[PDB]
Amino acid sequence: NAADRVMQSYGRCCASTGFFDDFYRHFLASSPQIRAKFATTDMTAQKHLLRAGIMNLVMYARGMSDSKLRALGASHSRAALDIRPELYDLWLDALLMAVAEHDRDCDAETRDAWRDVMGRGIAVIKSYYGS
Ligand code: HEM
Repeated sequence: NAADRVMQSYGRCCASTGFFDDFYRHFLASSPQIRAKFATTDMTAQKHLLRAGIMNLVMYARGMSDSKLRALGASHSRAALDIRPELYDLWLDALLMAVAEHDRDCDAETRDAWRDVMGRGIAVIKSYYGS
């Protein structure tokens, strides 16, 4: 199951120091738009939020209610944080790089499972941007 593959990988990632540090380093480096959005964010706190957020995307992919993803859609929409849909591709690229760096068993199957599993929830979030 793709969600199972992602859960196994994410366990190894969270067990590896520097995973979330590296994610944000890659994500911030990817565009000045990302740096501008996070310029007055407590990045230590944000890493905890992201850890839980990725868990929410996995729970959705395992069959939980779209309620939490709808809420993320609202919070990241144009009317709130205002996160343009194009920025999620940069988020996913940064995640995949961090996974490759921190999951010792990462292979093509792992990477495709991450893209598939995260992509489902990302689609929901993006769909609310202009709502
Ligand atoms: C699927 C991908 C994403 C997940 C799982 C995620 C998760 C979260 C969570 C849980 C929060 C805190 C609660 C909330 O507002 O919902 C948050 C806040 C925030 N997110 Fe995201 N997010 C994602 C994508 C993005 C992207 C692509 C950006 C682009 C820059 C972004 C920018 C922000 C900003 C600027 C905040 C507020 C930071 C602050 O000022 O303290 N997020 N995100």
